Amino acid sequence: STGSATTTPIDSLDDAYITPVQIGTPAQTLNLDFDTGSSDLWVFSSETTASEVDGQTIYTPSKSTTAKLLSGATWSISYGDGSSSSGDVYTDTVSVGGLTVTGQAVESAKKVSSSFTEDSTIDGLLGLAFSTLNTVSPTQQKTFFDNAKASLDSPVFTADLGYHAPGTYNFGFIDTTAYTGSITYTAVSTKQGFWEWTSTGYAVGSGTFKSTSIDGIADTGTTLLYLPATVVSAYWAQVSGAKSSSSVGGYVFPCSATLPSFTFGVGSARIVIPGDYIDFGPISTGSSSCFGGIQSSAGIGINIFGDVALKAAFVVFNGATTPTLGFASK
Repeated sequence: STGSATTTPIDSLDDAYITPVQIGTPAQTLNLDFDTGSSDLWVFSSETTASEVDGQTIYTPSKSTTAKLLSGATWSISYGDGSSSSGDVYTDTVSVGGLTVTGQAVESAKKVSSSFTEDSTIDGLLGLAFSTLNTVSPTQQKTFFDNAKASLDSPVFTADLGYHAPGTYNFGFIDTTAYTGSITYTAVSTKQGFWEWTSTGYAVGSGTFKSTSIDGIADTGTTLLYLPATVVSAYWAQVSGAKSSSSVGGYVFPCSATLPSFTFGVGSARIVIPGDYIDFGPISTGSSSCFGGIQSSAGIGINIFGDVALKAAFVVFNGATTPTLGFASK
């Protein structure tokens, strides 16, 4: 089997992407944030504290003939940005782009943090990291991909995120029309539960390539590119007037600037992030100070190849017995 679904930016900055997901019988379609950095499929629901729901579409398990309470199971998650959610668990039928999993754990939120409430466009998350990170207790549950894997034509999914435009998540096949040149594959460590890999270096603009190992995670659920302070300083030093602002929470730059590109290495191959991808716009409405899309990972504890990086590539998440990651230009 295969599936193919379009993923759409939630706003003009590509702060996140939403993908429609069918849950239950009859189908209830919710727009979920596909997140290769976590492993829970959780939704706003009829159980979510009313004051914490503000415009989201909810899953109502009592209206699904295939929903079953997973008795005794609870979940609770906290994300790198400080947001969180928790609740109980149902199993139900879940379909993405024509690919159907029966008995998928659907984690129903009883509580969500303010960041989730305030984002009307995201109805929940669909985790695509390794199932070892799933938070359900006392019986850990599998991700949608892990459940689908054995049925797929090939045990893979791909992320093809757009810049200020829709893109695609495919399951079970590689669309050879969706990228240019060849796909370069690179080793993955699953030791921390992430799609963790080592980039071979970077360049800033038309500058020379610096060969250096950068361990990090491919994370569709993180907006920005978070790299070591040395790398980030080298990038922003090429932008007149750019500075790290403790008050704002990262590097800012004059909105009048033209940003250089940023290149990262995948083995001997190179992925080029155009400068415009690194512009996240005014820090506040009407400001001439703009927020940068490349930020320091210092104090995160891990480097994160988030959407800024991934949307410059066609990315293969290869879930074979020994997982790997593939990157192609597009």
